[PDB]
Amino acid sequence: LAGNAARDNKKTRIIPRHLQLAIRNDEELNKLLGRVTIAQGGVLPNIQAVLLPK
Amino acid sequence: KPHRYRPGTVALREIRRYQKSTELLIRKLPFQRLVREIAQDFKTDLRFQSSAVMALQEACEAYLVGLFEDTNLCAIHAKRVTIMPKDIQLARRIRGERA
Amino acid sequence: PGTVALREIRRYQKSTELLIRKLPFQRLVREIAQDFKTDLRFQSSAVMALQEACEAYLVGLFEDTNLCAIHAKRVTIMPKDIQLARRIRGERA
Amino acid sequence: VLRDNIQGITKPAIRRLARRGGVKRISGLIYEETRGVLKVFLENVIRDAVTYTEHAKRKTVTAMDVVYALKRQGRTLYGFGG
Amino acid sequence: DNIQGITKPAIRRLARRGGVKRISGLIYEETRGVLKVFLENVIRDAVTYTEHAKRKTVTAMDVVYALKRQGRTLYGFGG
DNA sequence: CCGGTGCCGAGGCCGCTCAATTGGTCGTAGACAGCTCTAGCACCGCTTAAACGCACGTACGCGCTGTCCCCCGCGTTTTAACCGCCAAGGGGATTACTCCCTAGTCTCCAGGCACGTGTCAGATATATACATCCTGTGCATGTACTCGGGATATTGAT
Repeated sequence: LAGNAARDNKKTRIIPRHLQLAIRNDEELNKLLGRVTIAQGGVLPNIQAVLLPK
Repeated sequence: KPHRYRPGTVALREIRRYQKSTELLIRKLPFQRLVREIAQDFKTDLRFQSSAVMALQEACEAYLVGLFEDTNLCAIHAKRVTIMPKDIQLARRIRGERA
Repeated sequence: PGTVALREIRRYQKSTELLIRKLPFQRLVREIAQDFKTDLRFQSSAVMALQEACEAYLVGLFEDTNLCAIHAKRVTIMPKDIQLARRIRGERA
Repeated sequence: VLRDNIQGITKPAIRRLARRGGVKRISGLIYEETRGVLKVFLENVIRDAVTYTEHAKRKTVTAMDVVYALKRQGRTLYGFGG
Repeated sequence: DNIQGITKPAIRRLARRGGVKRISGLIYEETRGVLKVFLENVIRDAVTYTEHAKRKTVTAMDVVYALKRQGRTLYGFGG
């Protein structure tokens, strides 16, 4: 999954960002790794529906 | 005369810009000085590894980001978009820290 | 009105018994456990511990739900509060 | 009648639990939702309690099994063994 | 006095990663409290681990062990 | 014409009169104290044997310590969408009543599986000689960060 994410990012080297994306996007891996934080991995992009403009 | 942006669009611009990158926000030197002074307040004449302080920084940033995400949920629950401290207190209490 | 409810509120916060009838809880537990494996037998203390833990969980959940409802300048609790409490505590999303 | 036993958790029981929690008013849509929540909890304990029964090659679920199952979920229970 | 080293734009940036549009002006002074308290626990452990090994330097593994005892696990620092 | 004055209407005081609350007494019954072995059994006393824990030097890097430069923070301005307050319509959760019904008690019955012991055998600790897989070191090069300039959006004001 990390390699798939890195390919989607159009780069051939896996960095912590790809691992973070792979963990968070997959439900089971996120459930397993719920209480762990990936160093310099950030957070998924998310905007609440009510916060969008008109 | 100069082109002015609406109040709120720059907010989402900054949201999108920061939610993609993964750099450290807090300036390194103030954080190091803060942790050094706290440590001396506990135990004087201490030495810190740079990796240790950067790991403290990353843990603190992750904690703050999660706290602010919960605060955002609390604020939206109250039919609002501005975050006030009562939202933070509610989140902190339900998580089970403060109370 | 609005004071007979507070009578209950004060009464139940002192007494310490099981607020769910035992037989329906036993039937529920047996039916839930049927899927994992057929033809099981249950220790009575196991059922009692299950019911005690579930009641404690529900009481804590409703405490947090009441805090959520008070936050939004309301007195009535709605599922919009339970979902928020579960989300921010960490059992969902 | 052929009725699911989740509805055996009667509405007055849920009201009693809520009143023990300290709530004045109860909307009408809580009653179906809470049962669902009560399902999920029992789906995360009995599942564990059966597994221990598997590992001991036993056929009767004991109180120690459920106490250990609750212990690993950060919900330790006192006074029922262990 | 160094808690003021956590400038206001830094708090704004941290909030912006979380996904919030508007920030009250009195949030910072309370938020600096949370940073003040959450950081006062890991150090409690971090120095204490250091004080068990007869050494007086806080290595990068003590903070990992503290955060693990508290329930927040991090990767990439020798965990 | 206006004004004194009686009649009536309303506001203020005081007090029971009565209906709902809560600590005190009676009483009986299953369950906390408390021997009684027992029982065998962990705990203690009394020995040695081996190793890990501890301290002394000593080599050797990774934290503190001093100097230039801009990038981010500070501070100001205006203004506008949001917060907070207020008010009214109405739905629905509340409260109380009668009626139904399955929880709760306990009694009786009985066969399934917890639970312990006894037997024995093969899976696993352990020691020694063999050897090769992983690890520190060294080094070529290329994927990726950075700078610069031209596409395509992407918002705001007429």
